[PDB]
Amino acid sequence: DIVLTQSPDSLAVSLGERATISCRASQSVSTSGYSFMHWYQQKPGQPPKLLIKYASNLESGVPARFSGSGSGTDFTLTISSLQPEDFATYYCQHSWEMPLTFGQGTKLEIKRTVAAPSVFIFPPSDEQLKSGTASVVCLLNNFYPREAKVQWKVDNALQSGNSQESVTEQDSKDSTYSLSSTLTLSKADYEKHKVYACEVTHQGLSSPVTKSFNRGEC
Amino acid sequence: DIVLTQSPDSLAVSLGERATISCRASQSVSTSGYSFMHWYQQKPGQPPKLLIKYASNLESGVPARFSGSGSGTDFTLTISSLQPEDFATYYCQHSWEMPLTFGQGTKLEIKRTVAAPSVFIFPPSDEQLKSGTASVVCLLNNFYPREAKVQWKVDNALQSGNSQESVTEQDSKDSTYSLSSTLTLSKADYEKHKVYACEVTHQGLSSPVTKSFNRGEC
Amino acid sequence: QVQLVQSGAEVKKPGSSVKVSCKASGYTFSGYWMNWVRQAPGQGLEWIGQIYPGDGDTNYNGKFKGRVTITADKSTSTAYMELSSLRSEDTAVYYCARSITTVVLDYWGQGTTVTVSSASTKGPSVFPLAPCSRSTSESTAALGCLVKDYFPEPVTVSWNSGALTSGVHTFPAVLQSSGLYSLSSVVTVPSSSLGTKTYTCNVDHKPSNTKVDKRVESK
Amino acid sequence: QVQLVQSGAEVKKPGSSVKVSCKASGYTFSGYWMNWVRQAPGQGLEWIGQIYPGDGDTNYNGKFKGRVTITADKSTSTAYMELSSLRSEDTAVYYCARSITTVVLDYWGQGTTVTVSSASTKGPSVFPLAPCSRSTSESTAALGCLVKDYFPEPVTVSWNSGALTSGVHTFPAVLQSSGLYSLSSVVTVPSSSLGTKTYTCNVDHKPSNTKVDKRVESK
Amino acid sequence: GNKLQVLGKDLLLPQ
Amino acid sequence: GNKLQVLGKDLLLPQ
Repeated sequence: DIVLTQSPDSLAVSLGERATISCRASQSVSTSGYSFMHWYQQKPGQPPKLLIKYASNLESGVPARFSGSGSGTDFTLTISSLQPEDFATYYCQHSWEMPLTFGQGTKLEIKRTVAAPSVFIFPPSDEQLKSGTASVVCLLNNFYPREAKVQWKVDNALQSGNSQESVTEQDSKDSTYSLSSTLTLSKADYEKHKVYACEVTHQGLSSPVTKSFNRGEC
Repeated sequence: DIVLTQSPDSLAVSLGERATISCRASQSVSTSGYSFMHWYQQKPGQPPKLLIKYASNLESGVPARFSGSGSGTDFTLTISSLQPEDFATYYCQHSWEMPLTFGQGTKLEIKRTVAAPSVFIFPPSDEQLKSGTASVVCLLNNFYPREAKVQWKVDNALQSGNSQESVTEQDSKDSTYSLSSTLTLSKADYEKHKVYACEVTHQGLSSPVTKSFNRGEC
Repeated sequence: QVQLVQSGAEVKKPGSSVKVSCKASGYTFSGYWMNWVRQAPGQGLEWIGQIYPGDGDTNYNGKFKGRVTITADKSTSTAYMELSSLRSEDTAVYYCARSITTVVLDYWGQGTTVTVSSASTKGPSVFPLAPCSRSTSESTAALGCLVKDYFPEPVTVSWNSGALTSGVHTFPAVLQSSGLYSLSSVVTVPSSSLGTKTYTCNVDHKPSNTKVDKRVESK
Repeated sequence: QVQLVQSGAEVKKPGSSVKVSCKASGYTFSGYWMNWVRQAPGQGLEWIGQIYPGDGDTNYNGKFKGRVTITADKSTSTAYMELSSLRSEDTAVYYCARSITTVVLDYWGQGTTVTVSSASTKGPSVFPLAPCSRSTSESTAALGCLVKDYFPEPVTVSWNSGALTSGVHTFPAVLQSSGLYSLSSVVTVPSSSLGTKTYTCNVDHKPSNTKVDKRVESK
Repeated sequence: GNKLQVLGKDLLLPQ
Repeated sequence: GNKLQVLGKDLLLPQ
């Protein structure tokens, strides 16, 4: 079985600039001057769409800023003058032999200027506490880039293993992200502590921002 | 200086049975009808407590199941009907001359039926691996008696010099022990091998028990 | 006008069998290889096998042989993939895709979500996300709903019956160690009109026929 | 009631000196010999020497002469033991104890731990101990936390903020060749409770003001 | 229609 | 108020 490895896994590039994505095959897929490697583009909620056939032949309707190159084991997809509609995940596919295999995909995202998150904390509702669980939510709104560190503190003890993060896709209008971090505790654990805090570190913040509440005042 | 040698070093006696602890002095410590030998009891976290003065005289408040005897070079502490509170280390002390010296101690523990360990192996966490070290932990839970052999194998190579063991004191409820063995490797060494195993030998097992995992499958 | 239309989302317990359909239109179904390609997070794209509907010839990925059966009905122009002995690693989006003589996949179906889990259908609990107290030093406030412990996907969340869409973030669900999903939906609103304007999240979990409207406010 | 109260734990670097105190009450301090005794692992109990506070007379064990000075302050009924030029092998528990005409030690202080080390204060790193996979076959599972690379002793570990005590084993710390300590704390629980109940270790290292709570589970 | 599937390895030698 | 310490070696004969 042929293994296709793409690089990088993800890439942020500014509008109007040039993106380069690579695919390396575990064996040569070229013979007789033809390379049996193809490129697909996929946007969320949609199937992949064939973009380039035989390493360098653009499909009909693909704009000229797209190109492909390479031979043997190493292939490259290049997009100059990036347009908003170009940001997507790209996959390589060989047609050397059975079975057909695909690269793991490269996600191309929009690089924009740094934007600091707006941070909010939410206590658990009395309704949820009735059922025996406490969810504490920390919201980071409209930030760039994606990298952010959210640290929960409960009476100054640093938490681990009891929170989960979820992140939106890049906003269609401002290209920012938003993120939720949810700390989940038993009601028993929750009632044993007073100060609930989430501390947010991000490139756009000169120093970390902490939002907190005291249990029993909400 | 006088050397006091106690026998045995560790003694396991069933509840309600008799315990006998001996102390041999390197010279006689008896003269004119006096025996200059005394006995102390020590529990963890506490100072020693004087129990018997001049070989056979119980201190006030000491239960009558304690008795001492002997003369010359050989002295005996006997507990006629072991109670749970008698679990302690016992020391003899002479008052023949300066410097005062003590026996090395006899640790008296509760004998119970044989219990095989439950064995568990834990891989290193991804968080620790980030830092350049891998700790692998083997747990032997709730076994009796204390003797147990734990050997580490890495790709079937016996490990030496890279593990440490720690053992609990006898459990107050079920009189068992538990033991941890921790194997510490550099991340570089850890990533060059696949099968991590701890092999446990104990009299309660029909044959040695091995617990293992393969790196990168947790 | 090549169109590939797949059957709907499916939920299965481990050990069961799933059968996805793909209805083709606008080409000679009998003359083109039909492939099965599945997509799960972190697992790229996986080509399951293929069938040539004309004569029923098949080629399978050895990773799946003896566990997947690909079939084709010429009268109904429909291809099928049975994945037997399903396991929690077979949760994925399953696509059908027409390919041509140069072995590229030029037309794709819309995909079929297949969830495999030992969990049972359960509608969400909906809890308010509101600040401990109303701030009067900030010109905006965030409000939200926590949509917790439901199975299977999906749920939909709107605000004010669709009249509030600006500034809404509805996060992707996360799978909890319980086997149930959870997500939050948040919105930013003006402080100056709080306590005169209402903000209500509208949650619909069609698999359990559960709908909840939750009015959110600080107590 | 006779009471001997000693000064608290000491952490010292090699080459330094330490002066341990022993405050006597409940009797006439000047009328009884006050002794000092060392207890280190593997060396049992060792008598260091004694002082008669009435006149300051002393007797020392020759093994300790030239490195220990025993003194007494009649005005505050306090005895002292000063260890000079400390070495790692002076790490031990030190007791004061009153003795009587019959040369038994009838009342003892609570002990003073003296740790001699070149290490510096450092809080632990805490790592989960979780099985590679959650086994089916066994009805009992073990979880734990590895509390690694801290100095000095002690750390405290609890589970579920103190609510879970049954089946917990917190092992004695081991001193690594780095001079830092490490220990693990484990708990055994019903396998059926995994995923439906949370297990969190609570680690406190007061010398470094390090506090962490870690919920432990496999992937 | 057409059943042909051009696979690169089929264009090597020896067959 | 008694400094005496009775040690066995001191009871030996001859003294």
